[PDB]
Amino acid sequence: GNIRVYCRIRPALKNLEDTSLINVNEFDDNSGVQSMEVTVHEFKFDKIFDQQDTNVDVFKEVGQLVQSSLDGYNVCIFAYGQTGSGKTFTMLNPGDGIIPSTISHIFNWINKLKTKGWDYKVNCEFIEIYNENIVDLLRLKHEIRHDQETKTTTITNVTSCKLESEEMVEIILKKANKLRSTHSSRSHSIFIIHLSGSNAKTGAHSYGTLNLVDLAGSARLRETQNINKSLSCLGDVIHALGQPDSTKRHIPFRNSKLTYLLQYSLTGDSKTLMFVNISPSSSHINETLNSLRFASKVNS
Amino acid sequence: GNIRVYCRIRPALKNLEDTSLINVNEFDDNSGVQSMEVTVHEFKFDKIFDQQDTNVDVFKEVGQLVQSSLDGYNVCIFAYGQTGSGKTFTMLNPGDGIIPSTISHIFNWINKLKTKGWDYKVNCEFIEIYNENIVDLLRLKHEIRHDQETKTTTITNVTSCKLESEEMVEIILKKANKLRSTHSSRSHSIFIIHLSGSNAKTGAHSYGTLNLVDLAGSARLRETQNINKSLSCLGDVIHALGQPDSTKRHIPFRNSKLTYLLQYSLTGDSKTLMFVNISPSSSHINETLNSLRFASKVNS
Ligand SMILES: Nc1ncnc2c1ncn2[C@@H]1O[C@H](COP(=O)(O)OP(=O)(O)O)[C@@H](O)[C@H]1O
Ligand SMILES: Nc1ncnc2c1ncn2[C@@H]1O[C@H](COP(=O)(O)OP(=O)(O)O)[C@@H](O)[C@H]1O
Ligand SMILES: [Mg+2]
Ligand SMILES: [Mg+2]
Repeated sequence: GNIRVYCRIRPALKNLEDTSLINVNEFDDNSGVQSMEVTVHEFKFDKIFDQQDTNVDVFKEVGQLVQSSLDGYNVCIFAYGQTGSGKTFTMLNPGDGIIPSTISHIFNWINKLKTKGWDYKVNCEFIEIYNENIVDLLRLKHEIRHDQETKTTTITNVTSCKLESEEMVEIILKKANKLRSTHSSRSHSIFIIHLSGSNAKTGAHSYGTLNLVDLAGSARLRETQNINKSLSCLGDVIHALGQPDSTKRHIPFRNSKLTYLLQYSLTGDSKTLMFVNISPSSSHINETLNSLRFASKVNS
Repeated sequence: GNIRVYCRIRPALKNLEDTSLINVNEFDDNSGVQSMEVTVHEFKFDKIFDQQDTNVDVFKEVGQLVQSSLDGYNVCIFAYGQTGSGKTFTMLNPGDGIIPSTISHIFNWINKLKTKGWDYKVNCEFIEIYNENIVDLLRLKHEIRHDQETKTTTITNVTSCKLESEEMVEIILKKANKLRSTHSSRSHSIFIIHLSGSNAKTGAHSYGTLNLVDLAGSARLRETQNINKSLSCLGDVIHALGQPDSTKRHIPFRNSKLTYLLQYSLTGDSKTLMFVNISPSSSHINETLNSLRFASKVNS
């Protein structure tokens, strides 16, 4: 049930961006942290990624927990931060992004698990939380329907694609990126993978979920009060969960369609990862401090 | 593993159609049959339906076996016969058709089963076999993939919709009819319902399938040699199955993408129903004799 938070700077661009006050301190693998100072403000996520680090680098860290799902664990990955800061890239960049890398890492792990009596079934769903209203990105009423027993969570009338072939993954993925690149800015996209694997050998029925979330523009209709509502809620929910006496603390899971949606892949034995995508361009140090300040506090 | 065949006349129309040589003999519930003579040729399905009988009438007979799926049984329903003879009506006529009536009858049976500790899960798929090439009517590679163990049968990359709400059934159904009414003539549409219901009480895991098939125009590209290929194959497969020493007889299930597709919901403990939709218009007595002759022989 561990929470981790990583910062993630990206390289400047040609539209805007200059210099850099974003001093990324060297990763201190003793305290296990990794500070960084903006100008001077201090922050220290669970590992920082400067523009130099690539998706592969980023996923090599993550890959670790994401394979837990195959262990029936649940996982949440969040790409938070002002718009244009990279959230969709980190998540869906073709071949590279966390989602593409997850379906792969997971895929490979299974092929190699089959050989161990095991065997897995995989289906997923892609939806989006725009204005607290779930939309089915893979295709009405879509209400989060929980199962207090299995601790599962469905969503009514939501397309759930069987990730059977890589051709599918290809389509879905392709489609997912055409969708979140350049709306996608003012919403929360969510890729959900359901690892359901039996195993004749030990009959160890195993189920687990991964929720790869691309939060909406934390940047500074009235979906605006909304985005700040969800994002802030998530903040409070993560925080509250990453709190010592929290098992006994009252978390407002239902105070937002998102958190409520992933409340099960957010509790008990769950894995949550917050990615604070920030830009190095001094022309965003204002909205950047905010992002680093979101995580910094949320991670306690 | 019983096979039944019903004829099904429909009322004439304004485009064509006159009189009637289609003498429908009275249902003889002793021999259990029901002859009928065309002019004089004799035929005797498992019950005939003249234009007077409605979808409700037709389904009240069928409804019987279709509830078997809830008993883990598998079912196949075929609407065969020259084009314009009613196949799509019998199957998808709004609210009335066999498919709409099945999702209902099944739906009601479950609500009433839940109350008996039971509980069911339902998903379906709608695809079409046009030119031996499976198309996903609910949305690449679609290969029939069998499971010699569970006796199940998937179809790669094929959309499988969770029949969760009646809103969905509504959409799917609506969409299904826009699709097969006035192409749909030169193909085989197939609605597949998967009744998967556990039950905490007796933990009796139960799975069953229903395949509601709208065969292509048996009427008299080169999809033509194809349609005659599939239809004829199905003929031979039904026949061969409805044969005494058939358990020991070699059935060419794979000699057609359709039969091969439903080979499991066609054998062992399966329920197959053939519907020979014919017109009363003397202006089709030629292509009609053929239909009645298809069933007549196939049913032995
Ligand atoms: N890690 C990265 N490496 C290279 N370019 C990046 C990276 N992250 C973001 N970008 C670029 O920044 C721009 C913003 O894209 P996007 O990921 O959608 O940002 P955001 O999701 O924050 O709005 C894109 O042109 C993208 O290619
Ligand atoms: N049982 C029936 N009652 C009333 N009309 C029918 C019936 N069966 C078919 N029809 C009519 O016949 C026409 C042919 O429709 P369709 O069912 O698609 O036939 P087919 O599937 O054989 O091509 C339609 O206009 C339909 O409404
Ligand atoms: Mg974006
Ligand atoms: Mg038709």
